[PDB]
Amino acid sequence: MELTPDQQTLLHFIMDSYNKQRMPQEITNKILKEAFSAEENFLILTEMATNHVQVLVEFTKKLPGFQTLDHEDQIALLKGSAVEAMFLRSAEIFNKHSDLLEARIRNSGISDEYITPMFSFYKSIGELKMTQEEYALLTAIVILSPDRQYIKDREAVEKLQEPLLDVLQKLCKIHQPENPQHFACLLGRLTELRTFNHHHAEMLMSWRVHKFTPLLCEIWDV
Amino acid sequence: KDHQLLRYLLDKD
Ligand SMILES: Cc1cc(OCc2c(-c3c(Cl)cncc3Cl)noc2C(C)C)ccc1-c1ccc2c(C(=O)O)cn(C)c2c1
Repeated sequence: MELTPDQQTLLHFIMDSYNKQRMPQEITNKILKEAFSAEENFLILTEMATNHVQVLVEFTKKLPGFQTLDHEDQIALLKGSAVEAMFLRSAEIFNKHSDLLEARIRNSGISDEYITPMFSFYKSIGELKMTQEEYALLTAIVILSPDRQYIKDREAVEKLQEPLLDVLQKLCKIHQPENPQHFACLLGRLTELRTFNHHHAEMLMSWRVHKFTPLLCEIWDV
Repeated sequence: KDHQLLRYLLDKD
């Protein structure tokens, strides 16, 4: 039981691209050095989200076939996946300093209504003990979701997403041959990710009192 | 003119 050369090539382009992401040291130093207050904490989260959306655009452009999609559908795919991918990555980092980051998140003027499900997701992610390939493929499968709003040619997206779900399943069979439910638990994370879209919308919608960054305002229609 | 920054990042090199 092994990946085909074609699947190995596909997986390789995904890992290479995923592996390039980074948080500038300029930003990380702020997590450690800036004042501790709901206002500052919220501003730091904002800066992090912005840097991530940038990292997310660079990753997506290297996804096999992404650049062959209609230009507007490329935009629609990014706007609809940004929150989901940002929560997936947050999960990853939290499950592998982090002490102070966690403290800032819990004290950034954000309701427990949001914080609670957030930290619970980090927990269920950790319990899965995901590999780097799993995190990368899940991130791409989340990006290449053919069912997002405003997509003109959904079938062209299906064509890119299907092969990723095929490789992810095979990896589960090859690496966890005795736990036939592994794939199923990864999908449970896909559906759990979708719940953060509504939550996030309410966090944005319902605290007008506040300026974000230009990049965030466009992706989230603020 | 919408998503100007997003388009700039997506369309750049
Ligand atoms: C860890 C975090 C939080 C974050 O918060 C951004 C936000 C959230 C929210 C929350 Cl708190 C948790 N999960 C998802 C959402 Cl979306 N909710 O509101 C906001 C902002 C807009 C106020 C944005 C970005 C990162 C982030 C991403 C990547 C890395 C990274 C690496 O790649 O090497 C290293 N570090 C320390 C990272 C931090």
